[PDB]
Amino acid sequence: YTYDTLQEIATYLLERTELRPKVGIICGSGLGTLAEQLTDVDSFDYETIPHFPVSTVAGHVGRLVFGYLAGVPVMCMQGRFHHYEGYPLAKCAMPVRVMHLIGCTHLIATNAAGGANPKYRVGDIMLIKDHINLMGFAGNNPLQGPNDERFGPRFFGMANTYDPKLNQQAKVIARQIGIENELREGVYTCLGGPNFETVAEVKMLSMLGVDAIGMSTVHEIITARHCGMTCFAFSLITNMCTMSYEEEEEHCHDSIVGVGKNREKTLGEFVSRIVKHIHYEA
Amino acid sequence: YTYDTLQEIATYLLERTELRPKVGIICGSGLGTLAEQLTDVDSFDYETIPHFPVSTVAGHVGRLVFGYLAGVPVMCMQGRFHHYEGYPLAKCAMPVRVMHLIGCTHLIATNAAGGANPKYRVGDIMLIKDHINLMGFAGNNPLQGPNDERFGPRFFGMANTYDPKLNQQAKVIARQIGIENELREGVYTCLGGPNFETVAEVKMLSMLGVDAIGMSTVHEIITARHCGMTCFAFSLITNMCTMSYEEEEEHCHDSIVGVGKNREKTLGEFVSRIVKHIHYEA
Amino acid sequence: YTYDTLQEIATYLLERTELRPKVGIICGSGLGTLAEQLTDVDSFDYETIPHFPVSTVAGHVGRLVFGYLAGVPVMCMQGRFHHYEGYPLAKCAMPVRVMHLIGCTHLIATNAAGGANPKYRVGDIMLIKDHINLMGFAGNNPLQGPNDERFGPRFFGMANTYDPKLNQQAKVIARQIGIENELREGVYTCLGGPNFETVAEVKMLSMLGVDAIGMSTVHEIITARHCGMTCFAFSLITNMCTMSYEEEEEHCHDSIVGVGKNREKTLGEFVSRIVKHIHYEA
Ligand SMILES: O=c1[nH]cnc2c(C[N@@H+]3C[C@H](CO)[C@@H](O)C3)c[nH]c12
Ligand SMILES: O=c1[nH]cnc2c(C[N@@H+]3C[C@H](CO)[C@@H](O)C3)c[nH]c12
Ligand SMILES: O=c1[nH]cnc2c(C[N@@H+]3C[C@H](CO)[C@@H](O)C3)c[nH]c12
Repeated sequence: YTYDTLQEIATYLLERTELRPKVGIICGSGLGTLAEQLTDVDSFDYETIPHFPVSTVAGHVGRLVFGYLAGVPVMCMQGRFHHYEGYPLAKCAMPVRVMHLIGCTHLIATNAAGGANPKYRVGDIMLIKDHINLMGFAGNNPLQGPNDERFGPRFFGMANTYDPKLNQQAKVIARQIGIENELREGVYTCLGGPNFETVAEVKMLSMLGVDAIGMSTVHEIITARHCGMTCFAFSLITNMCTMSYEEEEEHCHDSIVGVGKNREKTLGEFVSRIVKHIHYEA
Repeated sequence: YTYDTLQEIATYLLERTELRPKVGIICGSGLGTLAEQLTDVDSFDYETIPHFPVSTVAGHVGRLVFGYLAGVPVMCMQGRFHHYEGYPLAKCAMPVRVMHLIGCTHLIATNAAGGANPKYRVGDIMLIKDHINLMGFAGNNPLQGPNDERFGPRFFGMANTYDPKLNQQAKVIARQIGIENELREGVYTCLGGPNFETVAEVKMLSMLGVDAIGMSTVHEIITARHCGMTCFAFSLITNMCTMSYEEEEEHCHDSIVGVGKNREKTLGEFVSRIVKHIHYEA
Repeated sequence: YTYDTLQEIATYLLERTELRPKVGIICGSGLGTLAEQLTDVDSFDYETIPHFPVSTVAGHVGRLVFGYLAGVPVMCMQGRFHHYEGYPLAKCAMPVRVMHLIGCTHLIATNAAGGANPKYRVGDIMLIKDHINLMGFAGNNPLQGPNDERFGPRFFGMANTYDPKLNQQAKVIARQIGIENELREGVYTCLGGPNFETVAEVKMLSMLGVDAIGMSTVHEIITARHCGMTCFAFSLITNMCTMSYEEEEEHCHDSIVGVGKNREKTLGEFVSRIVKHIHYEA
């Protein structure tokens, strides 16, 4: 994906919707119903958009929806792309660069995750304060290759990547809507997958300071920071990681999506208030 | 590798052998003599099987041996494929899909490993109870890409991957044949190699909970679990990891292969009786 | 990059300089002025060398300089190649195989790094005593693929990779030139980049025993060891890693390169005394 190609995707969309969102939202496993709450919608199935990858995972509808979320224009990825589907991280992160070119100044990244922190409960929302990019340590980063200064600088720091003020405002909101007890804040990691983690892997990740284990988001976030966007992200805790050889393990994708589906009203209200906050501060 | 190509390999072999084994065995460095103890054998050089990779590593003979191991039909990879040879993990693990299509319900994977646990000794057999897939964390996984459901599900859990009942029976067997003082049980990891680990690496890997350090196996067993195969695995400790800047280090592939070669009797007997337990249990 | 191609490159240079150096030097970020202290130079822009990558990083000049360092013939990479540029590790490390083919017995690898050890100070030189190759754990190694025995063995051990005796002489030189308090010794790791590390990543890397965090060197050293070369390496600490969500982060490539430029006299004297030691001892 060159700059020119990405700008063709952006123009393609800007000619076909009048909406000019300042916020992009990526909906993960069981979070796709965020997109169903928008009004005055212009919708584009991924398989119809030039150069666009398709979502092959169940519960990822595969649709870019422009609409109003409680009156605020947003761009919504209803469905994400994952490295385990065979997509390089630059390709999974490509919509973030499209968002940036469309004029989004903010990225809200959303995902399902397993709770490696044993104090978490299924159904909790964990604010991502930080991440550990293991893929990146190994050389697998979406920014590898020639750098285009029209997007951003060759090198950049990660301080405040997960915006501290939006994280603090999300705590204020959680308490307004009565979900503070189901609200966490901690560290996310993105692993290859598609298999889930062994007991030894979960022990190692957790001792290194990981609270939530998923398979996305980090490379999306790094692409967003590269081009100057403000990021906010959260994990819905859809299952607890297996902590012992003694525990019965029942990890199931359908149940994992189910967790989010059953919380669609609360998630929608939560994201809706975050977006409201971003809009009024601007 | 498509399901159709793999089925073609399976059909090619099944047309050239009368044997219908329920157990695939993979022999690692110094374990190649397991194949030599089979009776009434149909043997296939890797060079001659369609689409098959070749063993380039010393002590890896490079042939697929169907035969009887104490009267039980087995198929045996005499020599394996390593990622450091330049094969993608899916290519290294492809024989597991062939075993499955042939009708193997069980995979026994064997390997050489450096002992990172300083309680171990050269010549110990360490039952693999669990692994840590650092390659998979970084996105290097044999299941990356489109998922064929004729093999297995998109996602799956890792609990009980190294079958607990078979590890238990291996402890029983170790007692029967006098080797309980050379029998450990612990956590394996598969590194890229082909260089051996530095002192700082070994310390980091111990602290994360690794007992045995190798360069194979993990993706073979991930491929088997995806197929729904039951897995049993062990490492022969062929050398102790260097643990200080003061220890003299003498890691040598020829010596490493020799550790297994000098234990062929015991290894054959140990593996033969696990296979026997599997046969009797169906 | 085959042996024959590498010999093409070696022969190309050997035809165009009469210098026969025994020591190769790679200059990293802020260390390029080392090449400027050479006398009687034959200089080659990377652009003009057959099959050579080019340096795209600010402050990496991109010239191979054959010259005298205080009377000792050296071969000096003024600027290097990084994986985040899009170069595979074997391509970043390729100039090390050329140095060997030319007759270099020693590699001096220098880099800039972030101080993860909080007792380090900006401007310190950390001798590399060891490294943790996280790229290699995942399978990203310059030696992956067929092995040519004309360079070295399939497998080899890492003990004393960073030469203990040269590290000892460095400590003696440090006191001779008045920089003993600014001399450290510890463990280096090579991350993919190009972004710098999160707070959570720096914490995890410290915990695992890393003192200095960089993006180069490790694969150059592994290639050198493969060839049988003696290796000496150090990091100039150009910035402290961010260790808290409360500190102000000002990671800047221009400043980083500036730390070395501001120390060119010292760096040159230090390196010049090491080469003088290698030369006398031989
Ligand atoms: O326990 C886990 N480990 C890794 N990822 C997840 C996720 C996140 N998603 C959900 C989905 C498979 O259910 C895949 O895209 C990763 C939920 N739970 C876990
Ligand atoms: O100390 C070790 N580190 C990593 N792997 C091994 C192995 C396993 N095999 C042995 C073989 C090189 O001797 C290569 O295929 C990996 C034995 N000892 C060690
Ligand atoms: O804090 C750090 N983290 C990772 N690498 C470096 C380096 C080494 N170089 C410097 C350069 C970016 O300034 C890139 O080539 C990596 C200096 N400081 C840091």
